[PDB]
Amino acid sequence: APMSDVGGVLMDKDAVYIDIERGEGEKLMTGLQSVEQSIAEKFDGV
Amino acid sequence: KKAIDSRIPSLIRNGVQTKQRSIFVIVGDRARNQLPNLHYLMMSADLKMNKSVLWAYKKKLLGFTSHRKKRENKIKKEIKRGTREVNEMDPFESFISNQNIRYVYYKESEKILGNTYGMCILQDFEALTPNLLARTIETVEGGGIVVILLKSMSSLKQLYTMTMDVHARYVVARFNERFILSLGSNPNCLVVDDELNVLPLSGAKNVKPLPPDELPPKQLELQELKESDVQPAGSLVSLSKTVNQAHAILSFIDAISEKTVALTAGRGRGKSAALGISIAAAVSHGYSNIFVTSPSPENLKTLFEFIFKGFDALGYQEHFNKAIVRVDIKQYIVPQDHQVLGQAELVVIDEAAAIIVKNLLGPYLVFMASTINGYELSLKLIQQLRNQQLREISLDEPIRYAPGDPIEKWLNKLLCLDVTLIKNPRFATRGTPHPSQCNLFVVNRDTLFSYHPVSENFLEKMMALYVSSHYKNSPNDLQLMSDAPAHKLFVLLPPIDPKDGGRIPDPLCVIQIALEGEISKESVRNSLSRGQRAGGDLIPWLISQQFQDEEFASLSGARIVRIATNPEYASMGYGSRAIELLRDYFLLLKLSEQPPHYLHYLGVSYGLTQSLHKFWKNNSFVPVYLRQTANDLTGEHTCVMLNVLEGRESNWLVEFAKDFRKRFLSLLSYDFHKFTAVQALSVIESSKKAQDLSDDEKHDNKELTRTHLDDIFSPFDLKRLDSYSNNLLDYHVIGDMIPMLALLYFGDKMSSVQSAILLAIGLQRKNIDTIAKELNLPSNQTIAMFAKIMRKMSQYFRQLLSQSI
RNA sequence: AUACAGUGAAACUGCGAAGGCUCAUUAAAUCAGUUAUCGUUUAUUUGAUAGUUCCAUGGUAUAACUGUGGUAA
RNA sequence: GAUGGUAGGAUAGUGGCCUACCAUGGUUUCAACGGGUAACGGGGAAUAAGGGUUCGAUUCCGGAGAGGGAGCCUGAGAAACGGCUACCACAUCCAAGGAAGGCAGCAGGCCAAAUUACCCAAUCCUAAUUCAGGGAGGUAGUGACAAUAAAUAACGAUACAGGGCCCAUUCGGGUCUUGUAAUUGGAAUGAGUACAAUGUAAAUACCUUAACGAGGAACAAUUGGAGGGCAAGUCUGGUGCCAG
Repeated sequence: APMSDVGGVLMDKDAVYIDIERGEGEKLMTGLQSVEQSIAEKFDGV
Repeated sequence: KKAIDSRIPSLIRNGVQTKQRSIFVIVGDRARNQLPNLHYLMMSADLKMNKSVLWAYKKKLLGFTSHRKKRENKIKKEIKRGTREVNEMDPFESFISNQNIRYVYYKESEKILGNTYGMCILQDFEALTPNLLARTIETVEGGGIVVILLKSMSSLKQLYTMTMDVHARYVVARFNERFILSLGSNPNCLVVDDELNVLPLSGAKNVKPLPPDELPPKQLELQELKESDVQPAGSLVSLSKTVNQAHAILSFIDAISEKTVALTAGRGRGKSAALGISIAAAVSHGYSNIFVTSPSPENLKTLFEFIFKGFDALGYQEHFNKAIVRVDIKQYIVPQDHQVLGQAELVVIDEAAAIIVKNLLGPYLVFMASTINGYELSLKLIQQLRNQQLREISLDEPIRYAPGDPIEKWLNKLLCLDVTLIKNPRFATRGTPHPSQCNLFVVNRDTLFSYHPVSENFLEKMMALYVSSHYKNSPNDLQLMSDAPAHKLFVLLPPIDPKDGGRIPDPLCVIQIALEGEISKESVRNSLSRGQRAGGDLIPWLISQQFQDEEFASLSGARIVRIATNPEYASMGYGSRAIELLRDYFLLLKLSEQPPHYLHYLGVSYGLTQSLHKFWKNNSFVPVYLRQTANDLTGEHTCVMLNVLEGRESNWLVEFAKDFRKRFLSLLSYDFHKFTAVQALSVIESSKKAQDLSDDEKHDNKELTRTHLDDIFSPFDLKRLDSYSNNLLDYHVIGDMIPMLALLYFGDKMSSVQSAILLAIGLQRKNIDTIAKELNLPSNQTIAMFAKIMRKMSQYFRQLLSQSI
């Protein structure tokens, strides 16, 4: 059954509508998600 | 209900649009219940898709049981309790109770080498061997998702190492850290919470690609051109893959159908279905080919070839371990071992498997030689192909389950399957100055395995060195050379003082099979209830059973390898070994100099290897004592395993010399049962054992000569009469076979022998007849060498008679 | 209520289910009554019904239970 | 083993019930032995009903069976609806290593595929019991075969007309308070809507029953038959205006 939510996965046009170390994961999803953009090299001056 | 992210569905969309695999790494506890959603997204991105799913785990499932009658009666008694209604299933229960899941342990990953899956669920992260990684991400196909679940210790390592360079704090493992950094580098991989949020540390930006295959259309065009008989039927049955594989099958068919002899050897990677092309060409060869064919695979390892043979036969016209017997209905084929079918090679066609080079030269002589060269040595086999046989050997490397994949690129980069044989030196004559210098530096393996770009390029050079034409090692051996406690390395590459650059002249991996350090590491690892890191000590601790070797620490060579240029490369390896003996005797940067002047308290230094001739010559330039071997035929090459161990320490010379003496005493008797190898190499081994005894002993293990009454009891008086009959008459077997055992024993005991007389003593020790051993070795003057052997026997009999009697 | 003391998942226990469909056609041999069993079995019901003793309390071995595990189960 | 005798075996014991030995018996025209069914029928097998005279209450058709024969086990009672072993076929899971039960079953259907809900309150049965229960058993619901008794109106007043009805082939004859979408009046209650209480383990239903409930009493029964009549209408025929 597309256009409906078989389980929880309701399919819109392009978006998907689903539903439902602790503080470490919550902080890495709150602030430190794309904070590791300029953290790749760590002075790797190759 | 909540919209998830603009990137995680779009990644699956463009992954199935470009037919590329993709990697999800999920953290958190409630992570099993989001594989329903990712499998639904993977199917609805493109219905025309494989449905099966792997659940590789190591010891125990997460929250379920994988037995549907068991969980069915469990949910039946849950109904009978009444905490849950009848027609109710949460999506994880529905996912495991409706989908097609194949369950494997992490140990038996070799059981699923052939089949194909749409999804792979790696359950545990902390133990992930790279051979298992290479076996699962290869079988995941182009619309595929490989998901990896995590643990709180890995979350601590993630929060640590996601800042710049820090690690986790207690054998420490860096392969999983190199894994985390590679997934941070990958564009087709990202890390997701248990709540379907995003950690953008691994491939942050991802756009939805635009809505829409020329090599596939060229494949269809050339396939239809070949279509417009039974040759086209075989071509369409084979070409389930790239036009490279189709062109290879067509060219092998053209060069091996009616031309009866060519030597065609198709070389390819782990993909592309080389065995599939062989088994799909088998039916065409049975049609337009001889009545007998000869396969040379491993025994009971011909799954894809036999499956494609039966599949193509059923396509065209058909109907102690396993069954590999020959069948026909309107043909013969046998998957045999090494060439015991020399007189049974009436088959005009033989197809061999990938690399035993001398056994390959023995088997491939008088028929059409098809050969499958899997990459998974090759240069030397191509040289032996060009050194003899209209060789039309050609094949290509386009993938089968993809056209090209960043997941395959990251897997090859992390598991280090990529190689490069470029020079990149200062000079070869200036590397000969390094061969005069014998200068070596340590590896600093933590900073080496920390994935940085130039460090990874030099580490790929080091891996190409450490597995360059080696003795068939593997990715689990790379993980042992990375993440073991008893390990070190040495890169004696450059002598020059130029700018940033260099090479790898010789890698050499040590293994501290110790007493103190190994006892410390083993008492540590007994809390983790595992551990096996003492091979060279434990072989002699049962064979020779010495408390001295129980108390002395030891370094053991895991591997050591140099370039494949010339004999100067063996000179470079000898200089590296001599520099290592000098090194034993006399974040972080990815080298060491002061630690190259540092070591441990080690007594013995040994290398364990197979009994090879050049390895024996290297062991003699090494001159490390040729200690106790084992003549059990290790079925890879059939080579006997010898562990030559020097003692380079304060006071161990009497122990090592007595061990060499016991090995020498055992070898002359053990050359009768299961050591019938050579004459010159046997003399070299006896000379190496006596050289070890002479170098180690001063006058301690100095044996007395053959005593009078004991020598009278060892022979007979009439046996010595027959010896005199050989001295003044013929040396026939009525007096030269009953006494020859004691003759060869006393000759190898203790007053000199020639080269022909030494081969005669070794020939009587090997107990072969006259026309075999001397005619194989010298191949000249058979009866004259037999008379010289009789004269040496007469001189020995005259010496023993004039000594005792 | 410092050797037991009420609720009580899961285990031993006492008992429960204490009598239900289809298929091939046996003429006092299937059946019903009756005579007898000092010719015989019998839980339960009922009435009855036990006489040998030289120079202050008897033994480890298993649960449930803990702990280490295997197996897809 | 036919008939009996003697002894043993096995039995819960009697017993040619089985075996050794021995004798050649035994039933029958005073019906042996054998032949079949309205033996889905009969025999009392039993209740009978205040008029049904072989319809009209029930026990039992014969023995088996728990996939198929075989062997074993348990118990006061068994060759167990609930056990095991081996053989042969069905048959599901499986990671292909192995673990099983029986569902090769019972319900249904060939323009009525829904029974499978509530109780031991009654009668019995088991029960340690002044307690527990019994898909024994009872209660209720969907699932019409127009078979069954009632309703869809009753009673007045006023007005205004002169015609209504019957017979007969014909002419005609015979007779008499009869009509009308005319007005109008207050009484009646029943279907329905509903208080309850009773009933019952409980609930339904029957029984009893306050409140409301009629004018198109629209709170709106059918089915079939006989005959007309009409247009600036349409069609056909042809000796105007007609015939069909």
